[PDB]
Amino acid sequence: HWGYGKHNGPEHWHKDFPIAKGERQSPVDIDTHTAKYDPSLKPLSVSYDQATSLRILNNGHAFNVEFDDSQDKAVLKGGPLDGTYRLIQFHFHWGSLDGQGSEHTVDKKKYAAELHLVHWNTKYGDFGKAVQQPDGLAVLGIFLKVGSAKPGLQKVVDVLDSIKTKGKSADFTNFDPRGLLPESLDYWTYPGSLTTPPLLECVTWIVLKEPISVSSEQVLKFRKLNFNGEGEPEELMVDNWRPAQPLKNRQIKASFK
Amino acid sequence: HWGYGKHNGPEHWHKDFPIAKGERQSPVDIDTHTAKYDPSLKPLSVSYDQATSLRILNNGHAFNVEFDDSQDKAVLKGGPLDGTYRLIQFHFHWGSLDGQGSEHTVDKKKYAAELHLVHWNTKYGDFGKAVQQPDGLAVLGIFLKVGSAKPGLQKVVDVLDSIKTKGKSADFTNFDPRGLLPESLDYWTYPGSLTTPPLLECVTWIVLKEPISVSSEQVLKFRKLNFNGEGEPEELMVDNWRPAQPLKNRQIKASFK
Ligand SMILES: *C(=O)c1ccc(S(N)(=O)=O)cc1
Ligand SMILES: *C(=O)c1ccc(S(N)(=O)=O)cc1
Ligand SMILES: [Zn+2]
Ligand SMILES: [Zn+2]
Ligand SMILES: [Zn+2]
Ligand SMILES: [Zn+2]
Ligand SMILES: [Zn+2]
Ligand SMILES: [Zn+2]
Ligand SMILES: [Zn+2]
Ligand SMILES: [Zn+2]
Ligand SMILES: [Zn+2]
Ligand SMILES: [Zn+2]
Ligand SMILES: [Zn+2]
Ligand SMILES: [Zn+2]
Ligand SMILES: [Zn+2]
Ligand SMILES: [Zn+2]
Ligand SMILES: [Zn+2]
Repeated sequence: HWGYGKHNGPEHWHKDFPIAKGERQSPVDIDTHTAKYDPSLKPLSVSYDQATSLRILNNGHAFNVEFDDSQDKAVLKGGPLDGTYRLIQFHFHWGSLDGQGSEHTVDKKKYAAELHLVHWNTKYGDFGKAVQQPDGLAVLGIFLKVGSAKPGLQKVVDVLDSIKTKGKSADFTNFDPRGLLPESLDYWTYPGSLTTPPLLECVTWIVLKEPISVSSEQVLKFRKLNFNGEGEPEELMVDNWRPAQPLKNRQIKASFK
Repeated sequence: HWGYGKHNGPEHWHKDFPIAKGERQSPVDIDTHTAKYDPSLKPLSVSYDQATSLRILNNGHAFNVEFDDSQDKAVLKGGPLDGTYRLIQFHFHWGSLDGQGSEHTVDKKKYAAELHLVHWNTKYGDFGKAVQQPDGLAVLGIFLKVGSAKPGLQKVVDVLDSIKTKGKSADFTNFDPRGLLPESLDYWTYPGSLTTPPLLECVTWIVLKEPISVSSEQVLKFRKLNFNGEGEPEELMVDNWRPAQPLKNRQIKASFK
């Protein structure tokens, strides 16, 4: 099974998931010299007021907060997107140290972590069908840096002891994903992939300019999760990020000047 | 994710897995009026003397006992097979009640459960390559009925509380799969598929005429496993069987009169 170790990590994924060497792999470095303002980009519309969180789970790679996606209760519209994209889950990638953790980079700067809000195009009926289409998914990416506590993160951090090991979950209701947003929704966009196997080239990436602050205490809780199952030797869940992949022919567009 | 429930069960698999309606799907009903004796069928050769069991796991569908398959320590030869097929794992399918559980049926009779010993053709180098070939796999199917205890099953039943939930596994060494066999190796054979997604049409089915007896105590322990993971509400692992699929143009051959 794939992971982030010496023998099963990003360098090895291509052996089991051939698309790992595809033409539209994520993440990428965002060079602010070439990622030019596009005045044709319509404003981004985030509609999270009625978001219904269901569960949180350790899947052995990250932790996922899952949402009720049977209705348009939490949707992304506008920006680069045609149609309605329903929030299915969010998760983070983070480092062993503050100087690393983000998948995307900005002028090669790595952040402490990266938040991925995962949405699928309602045009396709379910998530499984959406991942087979270039316009199937929209992932909202938000950078994390270490400073002040993020109050909206506290409810997540406070349940992580209940899902320390792989295959554990917990009921996780009334979580407001608006409390994880920065002030600006100014963004970069480019066509890309899932950053974990199966690495499918189905994602419109929307990466926010403005990082959120989390406390070193909040990021320390992330680093105390385990990759391993209960009863196995401890492997700390850290450095669960894929490095920058070749931009190849793609255009990164900025929503801002 | 696929399963055995109202919305994700065998009736619905075709929506996600088009091969579910393929030309060689398993299981099938074995009608003893049309499944005729074939005098050309060689005796079956089961060579399990050096079988090396490694681990047992709850994968959320059944429980698998895994074998060291790096050598010809546990192989199926003869009968309808060209070449050597290495034992990789066995698992069962079973019901909520004694009147159902088997995948294959004989003259429409369902048994309480069915054991699948899974082997792959050494011609193809590994299991992953073997599942892509029509002659890649050989599954030995054995029917379970409720009567006397199967002594050879007790070591399996005794470890099931330790793998109650999905993802759980345990060391499971020195298990002798010969202790799960009936006295007669008389069999039916036909070309078919995996009975679970991905339902690949890669299997020579060898189904034994003679069922084994298990105790009602032994089958009760099967019914106490969980489909769910740790932290989810209990869903009993019962009725993890696919019903009879259309025979279409296939010939079922009997090794016996
Ligand atoms: C699977 O549902 C999946 C895999 C990767 C990602 S990412 N890291 O590209 O946001 C999302 C979902
Ligand atoms: C997977 O390796 C797999 C799936 C199904 C079966 S079955 N039920 O056809 O014996 C065996 C192996
Ligand atoms: Zn290579
Ligand atoms: Zn590999
Ligand atoms: Zn530059
Ligand atoms: Zn709102
Ligand atoms: Zn995984
Ligand atoms: Zn859903
Ligand atoms: Zn991600
Ligand atoms: Zn702005
Ligand atoms: Zn536990
Ligand atoms: Zn249908
Ligand atoms: Zn489906
Ligand atoms: Zn589907
Ligand atoms: Zn008949
Ligand atoms: Zn599964
Ligand atoms: Zn089976």
